[PDB]
Amino acid sequence: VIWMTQSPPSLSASIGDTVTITCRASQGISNSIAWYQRRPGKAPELLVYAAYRLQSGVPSRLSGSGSGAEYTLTIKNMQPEDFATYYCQQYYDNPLTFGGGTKVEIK
Amino acid sequence: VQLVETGGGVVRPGRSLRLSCTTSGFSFSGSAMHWVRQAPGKGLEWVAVISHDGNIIQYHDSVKGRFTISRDNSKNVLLLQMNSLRVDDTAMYYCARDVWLLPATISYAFDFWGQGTMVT
Amino acid sequence: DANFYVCPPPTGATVVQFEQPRRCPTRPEGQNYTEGIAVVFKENIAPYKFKATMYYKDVTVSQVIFEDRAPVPFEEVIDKINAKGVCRSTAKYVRNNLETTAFHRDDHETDMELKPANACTRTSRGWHTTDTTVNCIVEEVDARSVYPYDEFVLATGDFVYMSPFYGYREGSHTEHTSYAADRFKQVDGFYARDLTTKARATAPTTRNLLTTPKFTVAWDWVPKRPSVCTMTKWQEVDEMLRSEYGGSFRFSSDAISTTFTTNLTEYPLSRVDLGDCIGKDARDAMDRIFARRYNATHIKVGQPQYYLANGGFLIAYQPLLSNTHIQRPVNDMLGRVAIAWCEEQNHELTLWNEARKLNPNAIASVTVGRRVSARMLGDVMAVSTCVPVAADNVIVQNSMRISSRPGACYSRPLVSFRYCDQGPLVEGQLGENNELRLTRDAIEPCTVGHRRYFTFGGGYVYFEEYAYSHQLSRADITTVSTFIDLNHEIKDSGLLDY
Amino acid sequence: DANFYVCPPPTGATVVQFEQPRRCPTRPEGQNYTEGIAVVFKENIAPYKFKATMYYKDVTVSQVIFEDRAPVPFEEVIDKINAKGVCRSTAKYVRNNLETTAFHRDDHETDMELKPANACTRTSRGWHTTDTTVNCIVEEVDARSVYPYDEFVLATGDFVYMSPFYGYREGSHTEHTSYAADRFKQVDGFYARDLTTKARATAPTTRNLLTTPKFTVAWDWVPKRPSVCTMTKWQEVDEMLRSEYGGSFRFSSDAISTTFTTNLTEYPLSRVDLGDCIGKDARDAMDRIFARRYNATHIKVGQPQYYLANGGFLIAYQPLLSNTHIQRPVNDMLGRVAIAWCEEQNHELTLWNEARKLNPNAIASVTVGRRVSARMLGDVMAVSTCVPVAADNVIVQNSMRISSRPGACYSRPLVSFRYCDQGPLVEGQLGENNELRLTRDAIEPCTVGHRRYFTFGGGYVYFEEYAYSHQLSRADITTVSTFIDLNHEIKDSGLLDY
Ligand SMILES: *[C@@H]1O[C@H](CO)[C@@H](O[C@@H]2O[C@H](CO)[C@@H](O[C@@H]3O[C@H](CO[C@H]4O[C@H](CO[C@H]5O[C@H](CO)[C@@H](O)[C@H](O)[C@@H]5O)[C@@H](O)[C@H](O)[C@@H]4O)[C@@H](O)[C@H](O)[C@@H]3O)[C@H](O)[C@H]2NC(C)=O)[C@H](O)[C@H]1NC(C)=O
Ligand SMILES: *[C@@H]1O[C@H](CO)[C@@H](O[C@@H]2O[C@H](CO)[C@@H](O)[C@H](O)[C@H]2NC(C)=O)[C@H](O)[C@H]1NC(C)=O
Ligand SMILES: *[C@@H]1O[C@H](CO)[C@@H](O[C@@H]2O[C@H](CO)[C@@H](O)[C@H](O)[C@H]2NC(C)=O)[C@H](O)[C@H]1NC(C)=O
Ligand SMILES: *[C@@H]1O[C@H](CO)[C@@H](O)[C@H](O)[C@H]1NC(C)=O
Ligand SMILES: *[C@@H]1O[C@H](CO)[C@@H](O)[C@H](O)[C@H]1NC(C)=O
Repeated sequence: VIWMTQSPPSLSASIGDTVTITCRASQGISNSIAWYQRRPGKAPELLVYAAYRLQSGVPSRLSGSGSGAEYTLTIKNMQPEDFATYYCQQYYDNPLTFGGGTKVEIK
Repeated sequence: VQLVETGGGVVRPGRSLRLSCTTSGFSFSGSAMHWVRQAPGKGLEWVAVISHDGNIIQYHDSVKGRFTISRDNSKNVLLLQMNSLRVDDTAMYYCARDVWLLPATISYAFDFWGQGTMVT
Repeated sequence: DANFYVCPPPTGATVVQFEQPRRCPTRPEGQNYTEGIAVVFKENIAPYKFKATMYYKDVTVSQVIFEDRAPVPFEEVIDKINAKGVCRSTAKYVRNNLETTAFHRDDHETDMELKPANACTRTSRGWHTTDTTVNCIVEEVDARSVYPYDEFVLATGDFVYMSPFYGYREGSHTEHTSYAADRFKQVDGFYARDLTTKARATAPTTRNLLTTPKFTVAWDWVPKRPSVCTMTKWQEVDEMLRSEYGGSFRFSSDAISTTFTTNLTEYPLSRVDLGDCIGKDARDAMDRIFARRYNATHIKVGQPQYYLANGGFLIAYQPLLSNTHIQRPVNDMLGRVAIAWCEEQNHELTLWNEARKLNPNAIASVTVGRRVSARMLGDVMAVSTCVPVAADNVIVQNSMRISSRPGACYSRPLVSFRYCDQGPLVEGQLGENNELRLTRDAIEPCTVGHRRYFTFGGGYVYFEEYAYSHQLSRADITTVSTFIDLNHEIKDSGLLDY
Repeated sequence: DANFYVCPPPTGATVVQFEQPRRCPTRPEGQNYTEGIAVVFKENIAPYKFKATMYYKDVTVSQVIFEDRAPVPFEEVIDKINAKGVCRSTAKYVRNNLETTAFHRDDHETDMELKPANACTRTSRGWHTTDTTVNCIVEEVDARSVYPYDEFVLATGDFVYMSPFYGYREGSHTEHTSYAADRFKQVDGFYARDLTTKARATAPTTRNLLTTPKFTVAWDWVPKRPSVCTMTKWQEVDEMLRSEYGGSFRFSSDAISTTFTTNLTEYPLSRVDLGDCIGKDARDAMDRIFARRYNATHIKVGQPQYYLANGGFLIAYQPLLSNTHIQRPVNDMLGRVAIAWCEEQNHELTLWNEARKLNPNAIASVTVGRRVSARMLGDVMAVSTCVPVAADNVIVQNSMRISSRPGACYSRPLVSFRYCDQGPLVEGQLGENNELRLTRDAIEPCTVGHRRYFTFGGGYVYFEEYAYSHQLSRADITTVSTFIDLNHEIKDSGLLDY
């Protein structure tokens, strides 16, 4: 089993700020990790695959990075829809495991 | 694209339960499928995976053997079964569709979900 | 080009076969494609080894007989050889369908001390007593065991139907044995006295003792040696395409590279976890190539896949996807050329078959990559490395015209040499390609008109009328081209007026 | 890899030769050029075939002789053998320079009914009477006739100096016959009774009947079978350049392709109209390639040209014209590689010549593409396909140590098998490469110190001191590469202290 941690569990911010989240795995996966976010009262939605690729609908201000066992996701600007939760998901070894997650809220 | 889960409900520990998830709005025959679990107020935790063809299956160590997964394209439904649920098994469940990259590959991830079904 | 060599007949300890025909991937692709990193594995088949020891005795009778080896009882090994380094004179053996006892030079019972039998350390040490008569011999021969580690064979070539891990000390492979328990013993606290100096070992050890009707053997014992990976990382390919056709996936790399074919089904070794080391090495190699060449070029998807491709190759594949013209024909030409090479080599394999029957020495040596001895033991070839000797310790006899048999004398030069510079000299015959035969048997009805050459060191040795004349350097003889590059001088007429 | 095989000696019905040295186009072009579509042809040489039937009788004497075949009269073939299904007992033959008559087991004249002689249908049916003595035999052997259809030969290998179209019923090729008219008869209205069930044919036919001094033959006759084209469409090339140099036009395609050379003169076969089918097939080929690739790219000019190229090839060229850079060096390099291959293969042909004289079985099989029997009948090789047998119907004898000749026993294992599962079993010897010899003759002065292996099915069969021990899978023996790819493990020393 491969474990990971995400911090802080929750944070307070406002529109127009800059924040970054990090997911630290227990082993050197080197590239196999995805990210997800979920709106309250709605099913989650995906963010990044392999720590670099994006998808449709996600704004251009979303981008991930990392290597080895240290991975991060960067959000260049805050918007009203950013006040939600985020998570990291590894797929390097089975079984699949999720990270501690994080939360965002208005100050 | 949307998925619908059914078969949940409040059940005491020490018995079996059967549940399934129907699929629509996409090529279910040409895409793999996932199953995820989420305890009340806790994080997400994977359950199983079934390929588009169904010849390869993987499970979580906490649910290996105790749970089973099966699919059927003729009725675009994903069927699951298990036995003797415990108190810790109380959690929210969903059927997730794998990220589509290539027909001959399984991303071991997911991009679409369903409404979900609760079991306690 | 090379020094002299002496090649004794192989004992059959190691047997080799041909690679057999290989299936060529006739079609040079052209259908749908997919990309991904690849690394191929294959049967490790590493055989276990242990420098065991052999103990036996020679028996003979002074009748103007029926000599054969005899084993050494366990009590004699641990008492006379292990303590005093001596052997018993009396030994029983069947003589004309009935048991009979021998003696040391028809004398009374005596203890004969063991001494080295090589005369100079050119191979394993080995020991003996004397150069009715009885002789006790001990040798530290080498051994090999097949991959399952269920059976082993010694340098003498006699198979031992018993696993090297056999032992009642702890839980081991003690169930594999075809011999009776009376033929085996495990000596604990063995101090392994050496016959070279009789100085005893450094610490006690548990030594297994077994003895077949032909001899006695022994070697240090351990519970088990399971530290071995089933497969071995053969090659790491940077780019390998995954094509689909004919109901069997095709994994091809650069045009001249070898293409693999599988059943399309994922092998269960990785998911079963029995190939944990294989996955670890494969995963490391996969991440190594990705970070080395495709951080920003492609994106890894899924997890590595495993397949038991044709020919036994276990291919580990990892699909990739791109983040984003004169090579088209030439690739088809090179691919067709590669297939022609595979088909041509497949035909050449047949020629190699009769070549080995005609001359196993040269053929077996070039195939393995070094001067090696070999002889065909039926449809399977035997192999054993040769011992080298310097040129200074070799000298050709003045003439092969053996006077003992007028009109029929040796055809090749007779040679005298010594294994070691300070060791004793020996006599033999000069074979082909600087091969020093240990025996002289090339008789031929020698007749007038003889004039020949023979390979000797870097140059040649001339002969005429069966008598040495002088040496001749390599450049003293005209050379011809027995080849054809990717891109002559011969003359003179015969003497018709003889 | 394959099942067992039994290869009887070839009867010489079909003979084969080498391709002989081929002229390599040493020059890799580079001079003036011209474009056009091309399609090559060659001699069709399709030989006529007909499942004829041979009738003969064996004659012997009980002297503690001079046995040989004997023919069957026409009246007896149609009446006793065909209508009644029996054969006469008396038969005349020369005995020590004088005629003599035989009898059925020195008995009176009697009619013996015919029965199958194969014991299980593995080849042609065949029939016989008994397994002085006289035996009547009938065989529905196969036949072949050269391209001119002037002479034919049967499976037995005896040439028949008379064409299959011989016949006086209508205007046919009746002028070709070296035998006297007394040796031939054309039975009209023959309604062909069969010996298997005597159910008789469906409609009457005309059957030719000829008999050489050794036997009698027959087969259904037809006036003529001239429906055959003198040439066969060998290959269809999409692009082929037409270069001019050395007073002989050169027709070349892609670098690795084979280049042709002609006399620059149009051959008269097409314009004479005798090659109407050749032109039709060729014209269809040019149109197919044009519409497939050059409707708007090039433009046709003139009509297809025909030329007799070197090596016997016939090329039909259709010049074209265009309606409107890294390939330059690689093309020259690839072309030179192709010429090196042609020259290298030319040298290899000499090696194959010596290989066939050394081992015709394996060489003849790999060259033709399947397990086939063969023996060198001088400078020409004979060929005949082999019969297969499943592994279940084969078993190796327990030991080859024939007690009848101590010290000189069989070198290879003695094998027993049955052609058909329900048929009787036979005894023989196990040859090389799963070849089941029908005879046991591999005697060798067997001596102490013997340990060999032999190919058996997919694995090997072990032997020591001339006694079966056990089987061994393919992976039980270490493998070594015998061919170099486009891109080792050997060890152990001998027992010097023997
Ligand atoms: C030969 O080789 C090709 C290429 O490898 C094989 O695959 C075909 O590739 C073409 C070209 O890309 C495919 O055509 C495209 O297919 C798409 C079908 O959509 C599927 O996914 C949809 C949802 O997933 C998308 O959206 C989410 C986000 O919303 C993303 O995360 C995903 O990654 C996806 O983008 C579903 O709604 C839909 O029902 C499908 O499941 C689509 O994007 C395009 O419109 C386009 O048509 C083609 O589909 C591939 N073929 C197959 C059978 O899948 C090809 O199969 C190979 N041939 C053989 C014989 O094997
Ligand atoms: C790949 O397919 C081949 C097809 O021949 C499989 O061959 C099997 O061979 C065994 C030998 O004992 C037979 O019992 C099976 O019936 C064969 N199977 C089939 C489907 O014919 C081979 O095993 C396959 N390999 C893998 C790795 O799946
Ligand atoms: C191509 O030219 C060659 C040149 O040798 C021709 O060879 C002829 O061979 C026959 C053999 O009997 C001789 O009688 C002729 O005299 C040769 N001709 C010449 C001109 O030397 C060969 O026949 C020619 N082929 C074609 C198809 O025209
Ligand atoms: C890989 O490339 C991305 C851009 O696509 C870059 O930001 C990142 O640093 C690279 N990663 C590594 C591990 O070199
Ligand atoms: C060939 O090409 C021409 C244009 O050059 C086009 O008009 C014509 O239809 C084509 N002919 C055929 C038979 O396809």
